[PDB]
Amino acid sequence: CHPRLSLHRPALEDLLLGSEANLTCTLTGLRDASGATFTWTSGKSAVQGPPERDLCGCYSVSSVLPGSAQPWNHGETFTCTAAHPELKTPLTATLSKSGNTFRPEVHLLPPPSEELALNELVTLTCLARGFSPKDVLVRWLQGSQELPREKYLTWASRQEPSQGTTTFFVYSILRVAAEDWKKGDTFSCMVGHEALPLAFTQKTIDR
Amino acid sequence: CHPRLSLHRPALEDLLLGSEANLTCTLTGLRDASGATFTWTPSSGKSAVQGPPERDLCGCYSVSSVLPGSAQPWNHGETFTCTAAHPELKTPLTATLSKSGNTFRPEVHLLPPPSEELALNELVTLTCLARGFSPKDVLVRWLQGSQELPREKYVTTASRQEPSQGTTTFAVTSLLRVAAEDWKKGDTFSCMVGHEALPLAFTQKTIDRL
Amino acid sequence: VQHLYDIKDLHRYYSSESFEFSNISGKVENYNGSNVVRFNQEKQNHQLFLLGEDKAKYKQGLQGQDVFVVKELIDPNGRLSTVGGVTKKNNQSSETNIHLLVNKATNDSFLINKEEVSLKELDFKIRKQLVEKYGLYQGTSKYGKITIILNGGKKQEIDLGDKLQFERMGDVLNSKDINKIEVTLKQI
Amino acid sequence: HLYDIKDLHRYYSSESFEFSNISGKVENYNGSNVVRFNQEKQNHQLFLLGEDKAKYKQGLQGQDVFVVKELIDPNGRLSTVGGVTKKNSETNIHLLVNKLDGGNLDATNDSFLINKEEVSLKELDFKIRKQLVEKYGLYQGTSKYGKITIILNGGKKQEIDLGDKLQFERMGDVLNSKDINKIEVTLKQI
Ligand SMILES: *[C@@H]1O[C@H](CO)[C@@H](O)[C@H](O)[C@H]1NC(C)=O
Repeated sequence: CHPRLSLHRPALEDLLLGSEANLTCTLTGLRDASGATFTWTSGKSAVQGPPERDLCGCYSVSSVLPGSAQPWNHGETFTCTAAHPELKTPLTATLSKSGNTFRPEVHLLPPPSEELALNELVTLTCLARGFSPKDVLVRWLQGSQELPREKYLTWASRQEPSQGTTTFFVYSILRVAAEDWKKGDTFSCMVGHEALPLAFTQKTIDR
Repeated sequence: CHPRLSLHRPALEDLLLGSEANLTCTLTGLRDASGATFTWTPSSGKSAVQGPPERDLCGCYSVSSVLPGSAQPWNHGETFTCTAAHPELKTPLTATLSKSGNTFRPEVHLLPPPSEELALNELVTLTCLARGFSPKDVLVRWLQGSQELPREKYVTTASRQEPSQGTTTFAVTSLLRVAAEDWKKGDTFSCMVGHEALPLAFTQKTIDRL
Repeated sequence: VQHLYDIKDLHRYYSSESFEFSNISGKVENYNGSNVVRFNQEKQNHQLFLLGEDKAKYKQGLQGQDVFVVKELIDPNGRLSTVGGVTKKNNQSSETNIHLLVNKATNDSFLINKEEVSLKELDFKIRKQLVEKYGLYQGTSKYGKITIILNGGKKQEIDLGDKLQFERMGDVLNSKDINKIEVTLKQI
Repeated sequence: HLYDIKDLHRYYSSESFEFSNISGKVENYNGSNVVRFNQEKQNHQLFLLGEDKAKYKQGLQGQDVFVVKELIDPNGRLSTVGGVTKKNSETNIHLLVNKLDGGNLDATNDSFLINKEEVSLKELDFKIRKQLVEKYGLYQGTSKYGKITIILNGGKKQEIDLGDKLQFERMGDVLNSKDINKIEVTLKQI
């Protein structure tokens, strides 16, 4: 077992849609998940959670720092030092909300002409690109009604080919009934990203 | 450290574009990686080659046997069984794999750039979509005219399972960004998709300003 | 450098419904680093973003102000996101009938209800009239200019090629200070 | 609808090759039987998918091949399907084309050549369609549908729909030139 310390940013889903958000400092690789102490950078009281195995045996413990949305969004730099008897010198991890952010360019693409001729299902494609950091949300609406997650597929945020600064992209395909598309009702891809002015943006499409 | 045996299929890129595709049998979770014996079935191809000990994702040792020249029996439908013996095993472990038989070919679609980008006269995004296929493994290449583009200039997403209404199928998108002036001038761009269910292994969709 | 590919979006936005709410109150909150004010009106949750000088002016929040809202979108939680459009809690009110000259020449008019009006409301109401009676954001009609001419010769201009910029929606004007409005529709 | 008219125009206007005296062992590629051969500084991949999979079970040993490119794969190999004919002079085959000149039915007598006795359906289909493309506006604008009908001495007949590329499994079918009686084409007006 080889103790490792990693600190995790607040989930974008919580920042933009939750009423709470937390940073999570995890210490993985523990043969005996006892006597782990976390202490950080002077706010609210951080809750440790229970021990837990990781992969290939071994254990791990985490410390969530509740109610961190506002400090995170203000530009605060967090530091988490974890002390344990299975490491020599307590390990440290720093993290702060990112500068050098870029808004996603959001596009929603019509179905391929071939699929329109098939007349069964048609594929709508949403593309968000040019954004950083890679964390992003994608939701779908038909008309003004949000579609359940189970009716579309969102790929992982991946780095773009670029000579220069790093940007990310994400695709999402929603397949709908050809009749719905041809009868003329709208479809919308909604994208959440911390660099957007209103946190969310939307593109809408129809024939 | 806990020993585990895994039998991995031949890479699609080797089956469709290489001379030498092979199966890999890996014994992970070893405390001492020497002393492993691998017995392959069918036993009528090139010799198996056991690799040097390797570290796995937790400080344990890993050793793998590759069965080269496997493309012929793999495509014939033979099932491969790999048996591994090791002092750290009470009894030998067995893993079995064969080429899938319930397969579906991809529906390949090349989508034009978003209207907005056609106003920027900078770069425009072309999107290749391959969907409805099984198994997951797929290859995607891009061409401009009749010239293959290097993969530094497009990014293909991982193959993922589609929202299903019974049968499992997968989908991939690939993003190629080209100069707007190339696109407006009339050049054609092709997505080339490789998949074992495709009649000729490869298929191609081509696009230009209609 | 100028195109017609976003015509449907502009037409949808400036033909959509607006709301003029009175006596709105709410405290300021941090949302994604932004200053927002959430309030419920007509059984609908709103999320007002304060992004221009309206950010500095409503540090505490809204304490009974008038708000001109336009749906930017309804987020996954059901909140209507709207930008700017806050004018002061006023104990005085009067009518200003504003002459609106539209050049493509046609005399129109535009009735304002309050003594302090938001540039957002002026922009949105003028454009909606242009969309519904003068063909704006239809066919090849997109570009042009709104010129708000103030008493004394000062002018304030809005380009029709894009939505009003979020940072300008919190700017306000004294209705009495408006002399007239001229619009020029430059079509192809 | 007409969504693939350009794919059909590219295919049936592309360059075809008539090779003779081709030999090659059958290899397994992606589970199918292929024969690879080099002609005119070009590597070819011939797919045997019809009944020719059984006909040429060993491979080729001097047969004639009519090559049409489905695609050039990333290794530079031209992939082609069927078109194999026997290992053992020109004939001019005549062709009636029924087109619609606005409001007039215009029947044209046309023809094309072949250099073999036993000829493959792939060759006949491709050559017919190429002249329909070149001289009659097929797979331009709105012209995509219609039928090629090949009548044979005695009455036997074979049809080919123009709305679809010829089926891969029908590219190993073969005929005798001398047994062809009529070949009539109707260009359906959409
Ligand atoms: C901390 O935030 C993560 C983010 O997804 C969430 O899954 C978890 O339940 C939260 N836990 C606490 C104690 O706040």
